[PDB]
Amino acid sequence: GIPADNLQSRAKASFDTRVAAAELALNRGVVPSFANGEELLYRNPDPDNTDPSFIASFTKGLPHDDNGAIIDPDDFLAFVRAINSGDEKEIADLTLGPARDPETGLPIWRSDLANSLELEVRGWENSSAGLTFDLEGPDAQSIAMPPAPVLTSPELVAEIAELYLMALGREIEFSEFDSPKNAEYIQFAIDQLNGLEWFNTPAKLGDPPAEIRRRRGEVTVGNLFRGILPGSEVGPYLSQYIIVGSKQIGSATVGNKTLVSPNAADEFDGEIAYGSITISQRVRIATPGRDFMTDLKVFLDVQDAADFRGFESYEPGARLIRTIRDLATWVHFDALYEAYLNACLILLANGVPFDPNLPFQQEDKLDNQDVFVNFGSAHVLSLVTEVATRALKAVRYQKFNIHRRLRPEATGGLISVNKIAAQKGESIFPEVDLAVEELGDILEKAEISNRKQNIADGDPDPDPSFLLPMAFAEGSPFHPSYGSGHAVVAGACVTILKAFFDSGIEIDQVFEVDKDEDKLVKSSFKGTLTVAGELNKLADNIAIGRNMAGVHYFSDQFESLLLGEQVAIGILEEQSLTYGENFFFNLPKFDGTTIQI
Amino acid sequence: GIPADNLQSRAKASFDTRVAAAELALNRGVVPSFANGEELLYRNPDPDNTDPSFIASFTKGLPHDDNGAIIDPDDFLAFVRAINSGDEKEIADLTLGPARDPETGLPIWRSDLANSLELEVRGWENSSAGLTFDLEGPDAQSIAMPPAPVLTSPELVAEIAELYLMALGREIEFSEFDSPKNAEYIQFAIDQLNGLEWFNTPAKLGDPPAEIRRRRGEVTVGNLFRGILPGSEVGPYLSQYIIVGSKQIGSATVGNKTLVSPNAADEFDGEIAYGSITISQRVRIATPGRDFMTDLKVFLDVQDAADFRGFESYEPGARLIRTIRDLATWVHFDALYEAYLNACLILLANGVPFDPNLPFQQEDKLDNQDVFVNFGSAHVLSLVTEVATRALKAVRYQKFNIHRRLRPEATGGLISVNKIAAQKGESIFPEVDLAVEELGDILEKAEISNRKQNIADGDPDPDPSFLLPMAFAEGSPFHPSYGSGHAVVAGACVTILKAFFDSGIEIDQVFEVDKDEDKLVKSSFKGTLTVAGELNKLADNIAIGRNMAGVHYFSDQFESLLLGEQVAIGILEEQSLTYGENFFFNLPKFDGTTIQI
Amino acid sequence: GIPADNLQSRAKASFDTRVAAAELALNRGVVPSFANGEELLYRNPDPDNTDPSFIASFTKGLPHDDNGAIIDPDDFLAFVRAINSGDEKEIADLTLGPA
Amino acid sequence: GIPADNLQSRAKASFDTRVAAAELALNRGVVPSFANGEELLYRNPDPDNTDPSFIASFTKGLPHDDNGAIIDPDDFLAFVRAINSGDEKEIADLTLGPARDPETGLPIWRSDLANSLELEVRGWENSSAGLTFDLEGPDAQSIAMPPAPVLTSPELVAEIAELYLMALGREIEFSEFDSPKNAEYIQFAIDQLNGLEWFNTPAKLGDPPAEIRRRRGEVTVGNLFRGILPGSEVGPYLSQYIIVGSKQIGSATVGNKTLVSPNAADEFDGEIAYGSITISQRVRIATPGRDFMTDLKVFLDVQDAADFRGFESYEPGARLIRTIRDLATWVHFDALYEAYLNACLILLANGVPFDPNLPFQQEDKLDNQDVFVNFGSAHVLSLVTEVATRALKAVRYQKFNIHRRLRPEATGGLISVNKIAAQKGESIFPEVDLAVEELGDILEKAEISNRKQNIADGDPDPDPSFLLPMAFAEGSPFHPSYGSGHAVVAGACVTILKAFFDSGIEIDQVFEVDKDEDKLVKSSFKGTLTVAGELNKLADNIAIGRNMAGVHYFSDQFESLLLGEQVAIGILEEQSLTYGENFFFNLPKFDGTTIQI
Amino acid sequence: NTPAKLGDPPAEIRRRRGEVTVGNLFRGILPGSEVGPYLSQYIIVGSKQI
Ligand SMILES: [Ca+2]
Ligand SMILES: [Ca+2]
Ligand SMILES: [Ca+2]
Repeated sequence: GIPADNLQSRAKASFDTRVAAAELALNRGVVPSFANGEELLYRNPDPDNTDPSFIASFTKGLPHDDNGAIIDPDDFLAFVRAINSGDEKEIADLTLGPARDPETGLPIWRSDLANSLELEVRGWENSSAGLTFDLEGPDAQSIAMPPAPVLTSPELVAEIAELYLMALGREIEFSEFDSPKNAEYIQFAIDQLNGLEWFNTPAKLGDPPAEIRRRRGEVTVGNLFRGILPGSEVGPYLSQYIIVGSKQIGSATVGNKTLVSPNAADEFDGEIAYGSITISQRVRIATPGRDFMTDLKVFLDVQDAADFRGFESYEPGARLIRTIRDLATWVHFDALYEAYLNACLILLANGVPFDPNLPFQQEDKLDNQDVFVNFGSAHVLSLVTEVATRALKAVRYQKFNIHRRLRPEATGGLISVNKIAAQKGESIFPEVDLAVEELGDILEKAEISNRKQNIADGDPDPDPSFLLPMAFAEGSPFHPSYGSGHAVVAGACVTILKAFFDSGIEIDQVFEVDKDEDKLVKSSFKGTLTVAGELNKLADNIAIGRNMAGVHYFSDQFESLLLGEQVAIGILEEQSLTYGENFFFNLPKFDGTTIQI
Repeated sequence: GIPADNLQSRAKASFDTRVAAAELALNRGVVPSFANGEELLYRNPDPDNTDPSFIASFTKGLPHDDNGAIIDPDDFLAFVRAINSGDEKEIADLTLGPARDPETGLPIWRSDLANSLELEVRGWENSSAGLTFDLEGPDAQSIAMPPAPVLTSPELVAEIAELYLMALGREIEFSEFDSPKNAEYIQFAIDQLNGLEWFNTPAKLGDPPAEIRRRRGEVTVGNLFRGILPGSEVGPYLSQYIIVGSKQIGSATVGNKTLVSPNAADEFDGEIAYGSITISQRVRIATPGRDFMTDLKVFLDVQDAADFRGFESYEPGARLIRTIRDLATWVHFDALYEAYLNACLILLANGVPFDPNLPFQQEDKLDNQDVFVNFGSAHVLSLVTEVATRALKAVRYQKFNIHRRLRPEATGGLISVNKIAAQKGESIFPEVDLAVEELGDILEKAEISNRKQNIADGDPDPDPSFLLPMAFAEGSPFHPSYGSGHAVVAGACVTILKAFFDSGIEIDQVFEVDKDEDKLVKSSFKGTLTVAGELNKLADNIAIGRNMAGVHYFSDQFESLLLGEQVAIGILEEQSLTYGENFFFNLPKFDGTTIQI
Repeated sequence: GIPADNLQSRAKASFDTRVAAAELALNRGVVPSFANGEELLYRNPDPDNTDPSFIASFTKGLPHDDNGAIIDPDDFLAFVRAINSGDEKEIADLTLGPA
Repeated sequence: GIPADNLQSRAKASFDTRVAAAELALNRGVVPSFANGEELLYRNPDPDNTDPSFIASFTKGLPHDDNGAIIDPDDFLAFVRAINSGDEKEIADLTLGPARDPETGLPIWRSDLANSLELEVRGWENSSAGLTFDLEGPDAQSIAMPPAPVLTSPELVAEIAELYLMALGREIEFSEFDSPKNAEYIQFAIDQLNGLEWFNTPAKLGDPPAEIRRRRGEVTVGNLFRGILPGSEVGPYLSQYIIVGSKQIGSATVGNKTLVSPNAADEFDGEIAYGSITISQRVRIATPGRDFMTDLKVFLDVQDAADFRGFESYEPGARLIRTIRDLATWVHFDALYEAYLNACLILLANGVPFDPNLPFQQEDKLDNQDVFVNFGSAHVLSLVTEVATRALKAVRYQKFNIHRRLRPEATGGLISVNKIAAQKGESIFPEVDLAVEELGDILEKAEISNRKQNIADGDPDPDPSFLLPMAFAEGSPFHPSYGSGHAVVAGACVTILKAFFDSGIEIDQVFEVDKDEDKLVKSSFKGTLTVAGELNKLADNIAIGRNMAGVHYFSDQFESLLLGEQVAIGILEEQSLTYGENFFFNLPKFDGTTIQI
Repeated sequence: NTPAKLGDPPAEIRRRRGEVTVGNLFRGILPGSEVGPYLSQYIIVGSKQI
């Protein structure tokens, strides 16, 4: 007899398809995640005490002493138990914030400001989201981020140095990095970083492969404060997709006839056509020069959960992203996949072709088929948004269940406490001794900046402070530093867009923001940019934006980008079981190779 | 020994969770889909001929004769085979468009206009997406829409009468429905519809339950051109969520202190806060009074695949939705889940509470937990968008594989050809004899209106034409009438939003578009509106927008909203297997009852 | 009692040996294959054109212009589809050779 | 819903394909093999003894007495146990060869020759290879060869008669069978065989179907010493594929142009093009007239395992196969599938088309596809060689585990001992009484031939000897007679080639070896030969070659050919599960019917 | 004329060649290929005979 397949009922075929995808996901196997050893390494310095100090772990919200170390180690140990269980009552049983006033019920803060506002505590943000399963993609716990840099490492000295330089450069305009007015500060930044071992010496044979891949070399004006994804170091700083508008309704080609929209100029003035309405690319403007958490007492109340959310002030109006601070503001409130949805919308309105290895992409006289639900605009619009929560579950597992890395504000608090005490002949937080010894010039600049901030805040004669100035009043979100929610969603989302569109398409005209007015001008850049490169640049924009705000380190961002790429690849592989058609997605990965799915 | 369950590895628990959800979906069972019987009922009227005419079936793209009937029945029978097969080569072998010129290779059209433009053909949009499986939700084929109205039915005469009245009323302003200057037309519309059996007589015991559910009664100024979802018929015609902006960045409560955004007024000028940038509610303005496909030759060219997409003219600028035509323009280009994502963003910025039966919703002093990834803003933002393509797969199965119902333009074609022939004492398309007999007054107004259009278009002395005027140059999309892509996505998306938010929350101040100016005014409505009621209204606004453009009937829209609700409910049920927490979604259904999931 | 294994018929032992070897091969797992990225990197140099050139890809057999670049990108895209499908009729529908 | 298949991962599909082939092989079921009863039938003739004699079983290597019967029956019974177990130690524990000298450790032989050479013992050659499984094809034990002829049967009298006639005809030239010089011997052979019941009387109703199929009728010059596969009895004795060379490099057709190789004449001088080098068809030349094991003492040392391998002498040079002895030499050293690989190579070089029911066999302008890996030269070259070890495992099971039939040399030893003793008024080996009684004329010829051989060997006055003269010094290989390794590989290999090529192609020019020179001449044969017939002839050449050497009987060969055919058919059926293409192999079987696989 | 750099793909490091000489000109890198004569004994010698 002649060998055959057999049919079954549609219901059974749907069931078997879903089981086959689960089985594909299972057969990938799993890998363990490894932490850096700090959690139990560092100890309480008190004689007659057998406790870890937990100073290099995320403890925001747990009650801290006057130096920013936690008071009761059981408070952190209980927090870890609650993270791994997820039980609601166990979370409600934890200790949050400082001691309370018997009569009002209010938390007693250290600062005059927090007390005058009568601030309450804010809580941890999905501390057990790493336990949730999902109907599609790699399980949250099946994949890994490598060990975070340690406080004593050359890597961390370079990372925190970079963040202080960003904080002090917040009022610099992107289009003015090369201007004589900025020459003194910019060159100080470049010289300071090139003075650090991480940047001035290469990796050694036998170093961890992950460290080798993320290590950076010579700092230039062309790479200052940039990422390392391919495309990011080429051309102007900001991706086209965060400043330009799009083609508008009424511009169209109908047979041999060209129609021009009456609103065509909106394209070059920051308006994305959004169906039949618009999106404006102009960001709200945070008070220039105003930074937060530069006073130790305010800083400590924040570390004890004082809810400063919403305390910022703003100038009237809006403007295309202009300064380093404006990018921090952009990533303060963005709605999840916002940046990538907006890039997707620009790409559709401008008629950039989809990946040519999908079906039905030919002229319709040839294939008799147009695209929408599958292989078209609706398909890409669902996929770019859907991968986001899957990427987030994975990064929550790393954040809370594995690494619990302290945010940069807390590293600056150790540095400041360490430096102040050393000046009076004492040692506190010897773990950051290298940073204090090496970053002398930068910290003196921070000290001067912070004195000015504390005076404007109402303190005529402030204690010296070497704290890292924050763009936001509340500083970091209420969850650990490693990895990043913003950068994981960025990795996932741009992976989808590179794969779905013909990502090799070249950009025709390159723009940047004008030096003198709030408008777009033609860039003088002479090379060629591609859609894929500008998508990568966009991912690196949103991710470094968090760093410029003072809430992530370089390593958090890069390693999260790679994690999100893995989640998105996995979802595409599982979904491929559901189509009858003959096709694949061509994906140029962050490492410069291509996978066909 | 004491009864127990046991642990297994994380990877196996994930696999088992996915199979369990596939099993829950399989255990729902499946139901068949029944068509109305027209496809093989209507016959070619020539004697010595043995073919179905297919005149009540979607045939856009197949070659038509001078009356709008397909020339070769095998062209349709082959289209049906390719739909059920999905094979790309079988699709490319279909006949699309008219005869081509041997030397240029271009289609030869009937109209001077299509030939001067040298138009090519456009093709069917995912004619086999109904075969596609999905990793979550009900399979596309497991659910059904009921049989569509037939051409000889009171329901159909009512439906097509309404669409003409919408087309002739496209320049009527919403804020002026009840106003003296529109009294004559508005009362003509109301009297005409109340003169039809479907509206002036109730259903009879023994009629299909789906007919009883969707039949409408007495037409009034308060229900004219509205939907029937609970909430749609109270208060102003347009949902608050398609005309109002939102609270802006800088308005906040920080402890005992209230801060005010410098841009607070943007809320009442239709700017939605979109992260740190904005969306504007102002729509593009299509040239008032210009309709399309009012000439028989141009109409036939469109039925033969002539690609007129992009041919509309616009005025400068943008305005809040003012006329019926403006709603048509809104739904011509909207990106998928656009209306519902924008409502979601307004609800988030204004701080409307999440469903209180979710976890972690209490003040953090009580529960020690805030929300984002699960049960917060990122969760709802991903959920509202991801349901869209699963709903689109199900409606594609109903569109192409089951019902293949002709679009309203094609019904209009049959009415026009029948009336013109009857004046010469000839009978063509007797199937629409009843609409032709009962809609005399409406059809005389259409003929005058069509003459004025054909004169504008450059015809010095137009033949008489009773065609349904189209808001769009290309008419309907390239896929069947029943059901609707817009309405199915609306049903699914508003289902997610009502379940995730505390949808019982009452709206504070109710707005409307001003009679004199491009701005909002406070409405005189006294009564209370709820979030759930305004979300339903929003779904009805987008769905009836399609009707006002001339591209769907009433029954397409209502039956599609029911189907999209089913899809969203199923996705929520299967996903509930993925969480450790104790919680549910409370969802007020379209039928007035509540399911807890 | 003393632990033991047991005999079965020769035919079943042969069947089981073959499945066991299939299982050993399945339990090795699989790895993906990564290409160098050229195929969609290099573009047609004409302005107002939106195609990959495919110049670094094997195109022997598809029609070439006077410089050795393929004339019609759809000829290559169809070749790639037929490769992944294997269907004999799809292969016979490709364009092979000049006019 | 519409009935469907579903996809799974490539890995699972490969696994399921391999399991499905195993299941196909299992569902064939199995059959038992039946032996002829001799093993326990014949008894020791000693009074006061209850032992089988095992005289009709293979016992080569076990110590024999002066009449060639085994000394200790436990030695054979242990050998049988070792065969069915395969355990290495159990095999090492067996008794091999005669008694040994306490000082040197050397075996003490009967003959002066074996002692002067200091010969050691040789061992059994894979006595348990019938226990090994395989990843593809029918299991070794699932199939059967029927009972071997018994010593008392008319069949065996005819078989051993034939072998003595071959041995005495070793210096006859194939091209001279019909010559007056050879008339006396050739006619003696034909008359002697036609005098035997097997050949002169047909089978009877009720005889075993296997016997009916292999029974031979009237002996003629045209069928003398030939096989019975279809094609073998037509045209010259030797297959074209064992004498002709092939088309050579540089002979080619390029469009409308014919190129001629400078080496074109090599074709007709026995050179097969072997890639870019050559194979010569000229065989080494064994000393004409020199035969072995014609002295009882030498014969007995061989039966006791005396390793005479490599003792032959040769004339210098090489020549196309010329005499019956040259064919014996050919099959003394051939490398497994050698003959069939060489035929395959001739067929490829000469451009014989593949089976037209495979894919892609049309002109490339029609199918856009050439062949190599699948359905081409590489495919056939792997398949023709791969089936050989699978065929061998099956024949080892029959040889060792089932039948243990004695080789022809041992039958001649019984005949000689029987005849010598009868002349002195005694009875030994009454089992061969019929052979001795009937073969009088042939044995007297053997006696004269053997006297001459023993004189040339250095014995001036030799004892009379009626032994069967051997072509090889060692006689048979160290494994039983039924079936044959050579003939099973032949059956398997030519089955592959008939199926893979268009086996109905007719041969254009027929050649044979020249009567007077070492060269090829055109045959005067007037009919038509096909590729399939000449492939069958080749199988029968190699198989009868073993008989001409003195090491197999007719029945061994034919029944092994049928066994190999079954193994090759089974492998093709299991492999057919692995292809996506639509095709089959057309196979003309040995029985004259065709199977499509 | 230059070695691989730390961080290059491992497959590149494995296959990169160094200084070209008369002894390695046009040869492979499998162990054994770069010692003795260019052609393998097995493509030029015959064998022991019958
Ligand atoms: Ca197309
Ligand atoms: Ca809470
Ligand atoms: Ca071919």
